[PDB]
Amino acid sequence: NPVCVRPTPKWQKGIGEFFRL
Amino acid sequence: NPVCVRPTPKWQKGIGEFFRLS
Amino acid sequence: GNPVCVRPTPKWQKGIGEFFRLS
Amino acid sequence: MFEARLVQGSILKKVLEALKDLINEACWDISSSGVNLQSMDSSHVSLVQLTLRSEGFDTYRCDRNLAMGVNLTSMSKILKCAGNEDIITLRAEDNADTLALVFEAPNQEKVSDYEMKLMDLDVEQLGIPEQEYSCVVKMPSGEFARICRDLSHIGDAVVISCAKDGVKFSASGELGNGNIKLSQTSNVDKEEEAVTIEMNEPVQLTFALRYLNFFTKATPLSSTVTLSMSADVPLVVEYKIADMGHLKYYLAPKI
Amino acid sequence: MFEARLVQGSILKKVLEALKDLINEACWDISSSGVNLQSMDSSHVSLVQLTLRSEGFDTYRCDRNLAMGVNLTSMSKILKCAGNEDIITLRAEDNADTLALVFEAPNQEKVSDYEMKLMDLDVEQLGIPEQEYSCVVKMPSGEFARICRDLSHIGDAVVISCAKDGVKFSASGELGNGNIKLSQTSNVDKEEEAVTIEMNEPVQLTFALRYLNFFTKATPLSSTVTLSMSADVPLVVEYKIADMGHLKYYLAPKI
Amino acid sequence: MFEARLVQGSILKKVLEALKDLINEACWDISSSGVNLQSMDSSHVSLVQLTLRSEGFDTYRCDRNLAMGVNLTSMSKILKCAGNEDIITLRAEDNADTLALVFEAPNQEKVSDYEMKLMDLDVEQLGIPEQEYSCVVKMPSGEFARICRDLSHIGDAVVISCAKDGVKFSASGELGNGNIKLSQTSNVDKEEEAVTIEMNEPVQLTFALRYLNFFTKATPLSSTVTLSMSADVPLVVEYKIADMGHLKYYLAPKI
Repeated sequence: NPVCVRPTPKWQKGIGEFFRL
Repeated sequence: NPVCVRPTPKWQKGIGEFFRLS
Repeated sequence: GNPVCVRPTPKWQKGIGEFFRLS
Repeated sequence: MFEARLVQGSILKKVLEALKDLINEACWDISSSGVNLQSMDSSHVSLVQLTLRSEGFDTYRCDRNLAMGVNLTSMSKILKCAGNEDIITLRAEDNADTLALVFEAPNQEKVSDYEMKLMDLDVEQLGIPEQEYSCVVKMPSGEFARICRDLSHIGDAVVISCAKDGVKFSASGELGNGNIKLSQTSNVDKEEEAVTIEMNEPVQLTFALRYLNFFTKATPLSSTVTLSMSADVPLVVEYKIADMGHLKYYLAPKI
Repeated sequence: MFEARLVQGSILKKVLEALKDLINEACWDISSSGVNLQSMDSSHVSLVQLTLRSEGFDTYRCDRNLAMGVNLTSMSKILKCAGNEDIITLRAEDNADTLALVFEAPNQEKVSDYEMKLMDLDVEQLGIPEQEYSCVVKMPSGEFARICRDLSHIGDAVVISCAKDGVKFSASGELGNGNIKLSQTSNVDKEEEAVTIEMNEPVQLTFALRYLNFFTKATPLSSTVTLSMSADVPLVVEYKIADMGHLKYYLAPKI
Repeated sequence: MFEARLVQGSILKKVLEALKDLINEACWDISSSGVNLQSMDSSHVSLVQLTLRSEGFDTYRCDRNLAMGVNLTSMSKILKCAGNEDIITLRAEDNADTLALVFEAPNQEKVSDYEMKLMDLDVEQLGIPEQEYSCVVKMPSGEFARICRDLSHIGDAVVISCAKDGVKFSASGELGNGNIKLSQTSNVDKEEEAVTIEMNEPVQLTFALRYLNFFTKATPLSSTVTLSMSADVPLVVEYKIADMGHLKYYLAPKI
């Protein structure tokens, strides 16, 4: 079976919200 | 040499015409 | 896994017509 | 409730891939004798009959007769998840709209459970007359797929001409002609290799190659196939499911 | 000059296969200890960090620290010409806005070499804290790759549950539901095949299958993968490279 | 009456695969000497010439010189109805509107005969200067095809430089620059593996990789291939169909 490429979920939060410069 | 998808010929009869529903 | 990027013809390409004559 | 465990799960998968192309929605008849599908194609042209008899399963339990409405694409999608060696078990409630599939690895390390929805559907049955065929060709499945695939390229329809000392497949179209001539030979040692013609009369029939090409999608169920023929009578393309049951395909010929 | 000569070219190929569909442009931080990359993906969702330690090359010479802005797509394109057994050298010139790649075959009679345009790029760098995670699953890479792929037919997110028993991958959608139960395999030596749960506490988090599925493009880099998790902390999906370093992706859960 | 029986039927499929893509149609000129075909590509750039000498057939009879107007796709389509393993007979009667091919298996159990409709072609010959060439390189066919593949990633055109020690393929464009260096080999083993160059004078010439990539579709016809160039003179890429003839493609360099 091949990847059925899904949408980015609406709840998805960016990595820059847990990691600081 | 892959399948070439032919269309259904103007003469094709349905299997309906050979068996009894139901 | 490399395919062939199939390319355009250079504007500079001359046809084999111009290098061989009709029999 | 119903529960069917099948060691060669592969078999369900092969079946669906064969099927999905022909029709999207089919109604599955579960009774204690086995699993049964019968449905026309979405065009209303050919007729497909699937029988998976209960003794083919390591475990079959059926209390009440059930009619699950299945969308074949979904069931295919869910099926693909199943590993090749995986053991598939089908389980379902009675009077309840859901189907459950369990997939067990051979290593015994992992186990997957999918709960597919069923659907509302009513399908007309046709009554298949059992009857007597002037010609019956038994040949390799592979070879049949190839022949159609190739005449596919020549023309719309194949004429299958059955005669005692072999069968001939032929087409005509813009490119030209083609006649493929397979000699009857009973000689060979493995018997899936054979061509065989239990004939009572010669027969020459013209079939749509659009549809034979849909049927040869069951090809990887069986190394052999059987064409039963008669003049003005639906061909029966039949793929034996390893002593569990059959996949059979019905298709009317010209006139 | 920077000159770095890796016997196992394939590593480099594999690495760029992994990131190419994730990051358009990246900064390759070369120093004497080795090569590190850190970048968010295009959509600023996941984060990728690469470490190939100098110890891990047959030859590694670094005159000075370097910050090479490379269009990954184009770097990938060049590595694709690279043969698998190929010995690959990466060479850089101090003045240059030019990355040279050199592929030599085991054939020893053909030698390819390319040059690519480096660009000036701004490096913003997220600090990633050292940590201890509630669960840390060690499974084989392929299995994970399959699991994410199959579930992606089922719905848009996966759920990963751990206890000490095993780990359950689940999803659900318009189609139906899936639960995939890996039971633990630590006791067997199982160097490749084994599943290990170093749980310090249970966890139950929800990840976007879309992004896990990009991450699984690293699969060919290593026979195993590791998922480190804890609530509301992002996931570390880690692929070792053999003694050389690792490729970790970071990805945030629901809420 | 023309009739030629070719044990290695595969030769005839291979030729077509190579040509269908470059040539829509072409006159196959038949003489007792053999089958010879010459034609320019649909876009009038390159010249392909094919030669199957009678000597090379297990049966050959031409009575009368006929020129057969053939749609290479249509002929490809039909040849794909023949097994690799199959023996292939071509029949054609005088002033035919049709050419007939026959395919016989390892068992002769299956016999296929097709009739491909011909066409009329207003095509007149081009005279081919016999020449001595500045440089003649000979090398694996695959290795050539690989080079013209890899460098097609790099840019529109390839630069072939010829020297006594080795020959060198280079390209460039938006991506960057690349060079492939093939040194000549001492060997002796193996001939297939070999590279060998014949330098009268050195060459440095430039050609489209669009067309080279088209030509290397002849690759399965021979495990080695043969480049013949001189400055300002049209290149000859040559594949030898063993013990029969050759397929030569001729291509214009830059200015």
